[PDB]
Amino acid sequence: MINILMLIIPILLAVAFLTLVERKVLGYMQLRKGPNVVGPYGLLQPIADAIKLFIKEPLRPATSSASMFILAPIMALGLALTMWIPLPMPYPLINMNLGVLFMLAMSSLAVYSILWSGWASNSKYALIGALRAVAQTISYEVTLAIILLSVLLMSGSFTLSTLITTQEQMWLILPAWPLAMMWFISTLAETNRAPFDLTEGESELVSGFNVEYAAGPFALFFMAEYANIIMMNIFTAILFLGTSHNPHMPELYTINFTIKSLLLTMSFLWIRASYPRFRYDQLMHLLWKNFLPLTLALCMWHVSLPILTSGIP
Amino acid sequence: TYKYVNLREPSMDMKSVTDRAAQTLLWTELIRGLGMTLSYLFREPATINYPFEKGPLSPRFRGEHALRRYPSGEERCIACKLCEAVCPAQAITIEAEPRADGSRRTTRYDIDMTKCIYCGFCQEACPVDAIVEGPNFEFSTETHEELLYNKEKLLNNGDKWEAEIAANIQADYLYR
Amino acid sequence: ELLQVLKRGLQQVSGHGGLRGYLRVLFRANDVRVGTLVGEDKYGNKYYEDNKQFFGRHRWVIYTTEMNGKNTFWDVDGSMVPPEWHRWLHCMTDDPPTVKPPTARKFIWTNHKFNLSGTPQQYVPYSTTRKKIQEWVP
Amino acid sequence: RPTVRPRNDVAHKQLSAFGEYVAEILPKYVQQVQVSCFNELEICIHPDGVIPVLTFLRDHSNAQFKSLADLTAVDIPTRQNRFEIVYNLLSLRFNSRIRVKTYTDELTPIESSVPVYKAANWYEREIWDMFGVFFANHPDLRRILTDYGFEGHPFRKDFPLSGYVELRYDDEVKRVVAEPVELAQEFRKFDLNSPWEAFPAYRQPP
Amino acid sequence: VKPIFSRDMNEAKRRVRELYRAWYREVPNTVHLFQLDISVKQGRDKVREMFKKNAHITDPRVVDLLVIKGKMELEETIKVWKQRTHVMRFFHETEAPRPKDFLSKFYVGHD
Amino acid sequence: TGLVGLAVCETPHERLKILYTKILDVLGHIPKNAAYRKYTEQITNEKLSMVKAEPDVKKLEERLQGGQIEEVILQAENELSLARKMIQWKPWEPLVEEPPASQWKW
Amino acid sequence: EYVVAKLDDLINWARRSSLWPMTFGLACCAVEMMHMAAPRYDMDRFGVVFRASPRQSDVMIVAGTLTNKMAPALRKVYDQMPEPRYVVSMGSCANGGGYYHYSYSVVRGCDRIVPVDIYVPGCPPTAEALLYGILQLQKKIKREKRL
Amino acid sequence: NLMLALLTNFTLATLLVIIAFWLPQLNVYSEKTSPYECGFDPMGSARLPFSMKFFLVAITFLLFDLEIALLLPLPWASQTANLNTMLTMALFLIILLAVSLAYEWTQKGLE
Amino acid sequence: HGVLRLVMELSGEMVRKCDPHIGLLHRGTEKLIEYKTYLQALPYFDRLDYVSMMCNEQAYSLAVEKLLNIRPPPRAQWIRVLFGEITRLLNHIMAVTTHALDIGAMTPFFWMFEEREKMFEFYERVSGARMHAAYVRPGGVHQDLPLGLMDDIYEFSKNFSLRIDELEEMLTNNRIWRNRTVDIGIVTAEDALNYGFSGVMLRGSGIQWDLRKTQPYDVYDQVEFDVPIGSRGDCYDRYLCRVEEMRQSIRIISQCLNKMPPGEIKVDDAKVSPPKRAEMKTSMESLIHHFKLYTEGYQVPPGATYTAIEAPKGEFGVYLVSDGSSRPYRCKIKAPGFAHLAGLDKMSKGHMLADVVAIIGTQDIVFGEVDR
Ligand SMILES: NC(=O)c1ccc[n+]([C@@H]2O[C@H](COP(=O)([O-])OP(=O)(O)OC[C@H]3O[C@@H](n4cnc5c(N)ncnc54)[C@H](OP(=O)(O)O)[C@@H]3O)[C@@H](O)[C@H]2O)c1
Ligand code: SF4
Ligand code: SF4
Ligand code: SF4
Repeated sequence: MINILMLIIPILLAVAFLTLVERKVLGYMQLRKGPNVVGPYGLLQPIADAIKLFIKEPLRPATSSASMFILAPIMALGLALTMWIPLPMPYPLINMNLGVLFMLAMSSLAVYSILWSGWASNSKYALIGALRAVAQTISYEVTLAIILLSVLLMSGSFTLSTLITTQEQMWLILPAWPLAMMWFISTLAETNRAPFDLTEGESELVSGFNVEYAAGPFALFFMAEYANIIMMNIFTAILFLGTSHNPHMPELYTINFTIKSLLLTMSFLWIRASYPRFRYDQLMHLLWKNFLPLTLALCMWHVSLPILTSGIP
Repeated sequence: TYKYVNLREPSMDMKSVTDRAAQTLLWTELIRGLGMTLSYLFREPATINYPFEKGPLSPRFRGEHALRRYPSGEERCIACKLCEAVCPAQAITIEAEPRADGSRRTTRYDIDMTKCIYCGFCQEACPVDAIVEGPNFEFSTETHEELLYNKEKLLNNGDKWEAEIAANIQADYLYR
Repeated sequence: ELLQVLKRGLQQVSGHGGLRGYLRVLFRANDVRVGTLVGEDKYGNKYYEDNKQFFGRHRWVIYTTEMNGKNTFWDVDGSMVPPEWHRWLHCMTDDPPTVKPPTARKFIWTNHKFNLSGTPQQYVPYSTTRKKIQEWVP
Repeated sequence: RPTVRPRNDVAHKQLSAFGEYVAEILPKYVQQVQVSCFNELEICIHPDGVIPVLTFLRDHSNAQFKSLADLTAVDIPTRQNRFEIVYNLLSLRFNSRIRVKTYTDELTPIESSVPVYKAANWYEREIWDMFGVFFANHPDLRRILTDYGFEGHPFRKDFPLSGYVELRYDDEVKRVVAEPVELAQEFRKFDLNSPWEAFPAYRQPP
Repeated sequence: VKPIFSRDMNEAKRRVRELYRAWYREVPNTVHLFQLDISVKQGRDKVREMFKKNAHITDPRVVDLLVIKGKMELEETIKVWKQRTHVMRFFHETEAPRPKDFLSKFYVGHD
Repeated sequence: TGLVGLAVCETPHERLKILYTKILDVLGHIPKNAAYRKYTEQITNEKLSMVKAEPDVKKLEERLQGGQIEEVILQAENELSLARKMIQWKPWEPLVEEPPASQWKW
Repeated sequence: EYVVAKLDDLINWARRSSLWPMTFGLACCAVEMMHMAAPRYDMDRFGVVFRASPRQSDVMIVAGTLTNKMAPALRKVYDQMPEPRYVVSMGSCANGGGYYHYSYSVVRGCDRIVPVDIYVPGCPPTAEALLYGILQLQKKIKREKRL
Repeated sequence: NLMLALLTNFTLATLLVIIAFWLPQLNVYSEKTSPYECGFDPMGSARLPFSMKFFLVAITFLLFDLEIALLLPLPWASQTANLNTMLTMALFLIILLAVSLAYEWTQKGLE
Repeated sequence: HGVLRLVMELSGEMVRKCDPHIGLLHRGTEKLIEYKTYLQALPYFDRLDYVSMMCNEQAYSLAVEKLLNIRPPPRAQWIRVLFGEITRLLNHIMAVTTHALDIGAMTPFFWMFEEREKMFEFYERVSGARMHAAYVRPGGVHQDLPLGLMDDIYEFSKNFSLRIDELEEMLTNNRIWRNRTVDIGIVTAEDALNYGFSGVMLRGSGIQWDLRKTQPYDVYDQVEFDVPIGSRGDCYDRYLCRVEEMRQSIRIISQCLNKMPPGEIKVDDAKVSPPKRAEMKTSMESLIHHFKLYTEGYQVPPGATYTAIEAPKGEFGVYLVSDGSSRPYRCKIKAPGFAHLAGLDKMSKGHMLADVVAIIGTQDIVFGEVDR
């Protein structure tokens, strides 16, 4: 097998080259110059951080825990980078018997990275950032499965290969008009660089899964946390975008698929700079109280539609 | 005068209620807020990179201390203990002895950078205009000993900044 | 509108240097810009000016390679440029070698020195007074 | 006068009526000395009852001050009685400023202003820290502007400006930061005092 | 009867005793909860020498003022506040000079 | 209608008249020769006559308050508490306490 | 011989490339420390990225006055830093009290608590002068590990 | 192979930890602290319950997650079975979930 | 915002009792000024606060002006308001930018700091220092306005009107702020008056009171002032009033630009204010008074005085006690920092950890205030 090794090393570079965009686009959004000194346009700085944070930075926590803690950055990468495997792409690595089920299960398993980092420090200061990270993720897992079901019943089955073929004339944004707007919010269930987000950034509280971790484990967390942002951006570009298929020419698909994802890649960092944090209590009131009755009403609506007019795979 | 922050409900009936409900149901005004930083991305940044470009300043500016001298040699400082008394940090120290024969100008002259809040007080209090503040920025040391100025000497080595000082003081006499 | 924007970038690279000159203003220099130059400076500073761009900006200026004895082209600091900081770059409008005359004193240092910081021949503290004298005779 | 005088006195006659109004009540328990100069009023109060004076000026119909915003204390060793707690008061409906003072040595406990004013307790903590004046029936007397293991009171004129314990080295001990080292850099004691009195009328007979 | 302070001359003696009991129970608690530092046995002797220096008893005003001051510096661990092993350490560790000899102090040249 | 403060301006007239009539009786218990009774009464009697003359107009609120009736009611609500405290602690009637040491000049 | 000597400079190039500061909100110096993030005089991804947390950062900037109440606090933060660490004491308060110095509470010069590598003398530390505090830092990192 | 695909990603991830574990080493002093992030000594030593606040909302998720799993047949089951018989039953589970959330509106909790 | 210990007592996650063990930044300005002269003690007031520069010393110099009973020159009075309103452009920006940064907003901090760095150019051109300058003195104003400022202030204010309203289209109209900051720490009763916040809070919600209209300092009531007063004591209305202060601040600056009498910068008395450089070199009396305004400087008339000028955060209650000598023995700067931190016992009752952060920003407890 060569394909897996050709989907980790160039992918870790994409999370590395993200650091440019994380302060270049975000910089111009705030009217400030980002990467400039290090490279021609600061292009040598993202690869410099790998030399900076791993080879020279040494920390291990004080009071600590036993085997757990250092188990958590292994759980961070080894569950978020595996998410690249079930992706349909032009051609998938081992096409699943049911596609999106593996995508939804491993995403919830990726939440454990911020959960086990609560017991990284035995001291109570770190676990407050963990307990906040529970509720900021636990509620949004409800709608994430429901809004999927309304799209999946509209087009094909759980298999991700069928989701490419179903969009031949028009996108799925237009039939699922309120549901597409939900997937700019529901995608930010995992601790991502955003305005909605979770307990990961500083601002008000101490940094979750970062105050306990070093540099080396803490550096490994960013290579997983920012990796999930690309993952949700690609996953939205499958469920809601498509444009064309073309099995004969893979070259025409690969260029067209990347532009659609890159426009969404900018959009989350667009969200991050623009708006403040939603608060621990009031994020639980955005969904559950307000958005859950809306999504279920649309779920009720999407059950009737294949019966009203023929729509069965 | 009263400006009033309270709007007292903008919505009333039919047309005024539905548009206020439309922005809360979906987004609209958040997309309007999204477009606010869109134009901010389009306009050029007002950024200055230091190793090549330099920032704006003023003709009268205070940095690192340097004492001046007359056009035909001689120390301009007369030794008063004046600037010592004005100094709120008491960073400047002065002790004086007669210079061989005739002239009586300084022996000990230390200005500690461990203190000094940069007032321009000693620049203003000096009757002979000895300490004239130049537009200095570059000062970085390994130890405190290297940081604090010795008996004149390094302060006398302000000759490399005295060419700018002579241009700056031309804006000082008959003030601005 | 679009054709003039691409032509402006190509003319900037063609004007300043060429092929090897453009790479020196990209790898070593942070921002690349071409315009008017003052020219005359001690050691070998370029000193460029007369550019619109933005408020409180007077072109690239650029630092010289090996000013006194540092022997560095990649490393540059604010130690560069002679007694001329009060004009062109900041405060004054008149150019230091073109219009504004430097005042002669025959006491000021002829050769400009860079700050050593970590390097030998740097700043030092020294005693001043001879203090109370003590004497003992056999 | 064009630049000589700051402001002409016109409201001073109306402000002098306040100095008579409180004095018309005439308590030896409260009043004592009333001083009024430069558009302001100053009253000093007998130590035995301070709380009944603080309930006055607040609520009262003729003088509705209520807000007892600023709370200072004077350090002076000239008198037989040392410290002097000074209250600064402001009215929002009436628009006037009045001053309340205490005269006692106040090394012995003094009455608290916590039942009258809600923010005064934080200012009361400042006085106990800097001077050493205890307030009777005070809820939670915590240290604010002093170190956790600080001896004495850091503001008193009786002890030096540099302090007894001030210098903190890391030295040979791995984590414990030192305290007992007492030497510091020399503060130049200016012995300057100009001959001839600058002002008339301020001179007192021996 | 001015000023009250807190208690009478005889009652002030038992107010210090009440303060002593609360602080005597805290020296085993300031090792396990805080830091190892020195010792439990040596810690108790450090308490006893502090009260011996303050022992005079002549006015009720002086004694009662020491109680309120004692209900802050020794209350620093009662409700559990941060000292960071730098505070609460009363005895000097890095200070080693204890010379009381006309012969000892004069050789070092002082005063 | 809404008041500026947290206390809501409730539509109640003669409510202000109750509290001012209550405090007049409290003053005539212990102090009579003292000036505290004689000086507070003339302010209250002048204020009570203004309420009787004006029929629920904003001009009645503009008479020595100018922040509606709700702000004036707060001064009357705490008036009973201060009058009872003045009667409890003897200071207005009695004057016999000691004076401080002769020193004032700085 | 030559590969070994250049590899040590490659590790030192990473510290020459980027260093993350600590947001010590200690005094007025911290306001000018916020001006490093301000666009006009920027080190934002020029070599400085603000993130806080003493465990992740490489450089801590002591931005103002330190007292006896703060001496135990700052000391263990420096101990919470990874072993390749640099301290930049910026301002006259950081160098030995702006005024103060002869005061009771203020600890003199930071060096009594935590050792300093680069000194910035400026009270209102002008952002122009502040830029040396990071540029000279990168220049001071020359050689590490010979054997 | 699914097993060979998952293990190769997992083994490469744990190997990167070892690189950051063994290379940087010089000194390990008694310098690392329990709380970090803000500084000072930890007032809350070890572990203490805290709890509450979100106790009702968290419990309801465990109850709701089972129903969404029972909603997963919808796109995959409706292929062979009769639609008219399913329509009454498929909506039935979604209707009752809105009824349970309607009972959640009458006092939601402390959250 | 650093140096605010805030030891929390939580029954779960919400706050029951909040006791801030503050005063960690106690630099000890009180005892330190006692050994300094009035001219020597001047720049301490600037280095008290971190945001306000010309609003500080303003309270201090006026206290010396009330002690000596000597009026500043009419030109200097108009510069003091022009720079008194220019500090409000710095303070109320930090009351928004760092406050939004405390919540989680990244944009607005860098939206206004480019403006703020342009704002310090006005400080640099008027006095040799960047931030804190001994520009405001008991002799009115130290130095004249240069010719390259009045053209710059007018050019800056003309472009500022659109720049401030860009924050409202970004922050106020959004659902996020109207969801979060609304209904946090609603204190407007007689208890709010029993804490005494002076500037904002009471001004921000409830009582229609300000010193700007009631108690004039240096040529006031002549300049048209607009005071924003809200309805509810919540964090959102306490934020809106500060933004409405910023939109109604340019009116004061524009009126200060139009109304300028050409004349004197310092007072004619050489006993209080130092003479000109050309003046001292020729005439005798000027140089001796220049010599004597240092060492033992001003010579203050004895008597206790208390002055307060409305800060953008609250009030500077400077209380100077005077002797025969030119050393002021003890003074207390009664900044609102002590008043705002005292309110946290009531503000944090029944609130989460995340919005306690928002309380600090809306109160704007810049810890430079907390010293005396
Ligand atoms: N085991 C014990 O604790 C013990 C027991 C009994 C007696 N002692 C005595 O106490 C002393 C303890 O010292 P230590 O072992 O703690 O010192 P150390 O840790 O070995 O430190 C010595 C330092 O000197 C430098 N150095 C020494 N020799 C050098 C050379 N030939 N070339 C270049 N640099 C050199 C090293 O620098 P680089 O690292 O840069 O090379 C090193 O940092 C010993 O000398 C021993 O005689 C120790
Ligand atoms: S610097 Fe000026 S004031 Fe100071 S001693 Fe020298 S001549 Fe006198
Ligand atoms: S600028 Fe101020 S602190 Fe510095 S030496 Fe001069 S008088 Fe002293
Ligand atoms: S050095 Fe100056 S600017 Fe910096 S904290 Fe001290 S007083 Fe403030």
